[PDB]
Amino acid sequence: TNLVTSSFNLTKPMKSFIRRNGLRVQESVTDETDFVILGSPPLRRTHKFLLATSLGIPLVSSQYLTDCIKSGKVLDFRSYKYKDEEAEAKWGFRLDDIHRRTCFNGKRLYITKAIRDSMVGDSIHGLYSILETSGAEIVGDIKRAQEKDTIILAQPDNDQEGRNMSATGLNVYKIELVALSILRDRIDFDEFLID
Amino acid sequence: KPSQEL
Repeated sequence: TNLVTSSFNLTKPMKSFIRRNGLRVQESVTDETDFVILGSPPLRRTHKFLLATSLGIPLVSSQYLTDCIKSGKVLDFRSYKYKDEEAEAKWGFRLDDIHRRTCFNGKRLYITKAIRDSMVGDSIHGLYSILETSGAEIVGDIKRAQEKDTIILAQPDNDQEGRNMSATGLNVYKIELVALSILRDRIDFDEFLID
Repeated sequence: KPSQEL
């Protein structure tokens, strides 16, 4: 059984239990991941969380591992499904909606230069990773993006490519489209339209 | 360093 941790630091005893009970920690979420252990609420909307959600992988409370240790056995992770009603109301989604997302399957997306430059580090890496794992293709250049079959993600202000596309008649959208769409398994385009 | 949120 394969697991990933997000916003949670594993202790040495936890790693010992894992080593001995035929569990394995992974560096990244993949289609072979069985569940993701999340740090205590409030839920943090990390790359790993969004990948797990996109791929239909259950989210599990950290308490699971401690309780496993206390019982000596691998408990059922299902007793420990992650719960956070506040996040559910805040972002408008269900944690019990555990299934592979299809909303980005076959979609073409373009992320403006402003976004690519202005998210140095993990943020944009998680963006590209989530999109391609979710079945989307990133178009090769802004010219190809200037088509109605492409979702253009831009910054609402201070985005020259964004404004230039708007001035063609093309709609451009805020980056949040990606995360919330994954959470909802639906793209609510109007919510994220920049104008 | 902390896992970034999107």
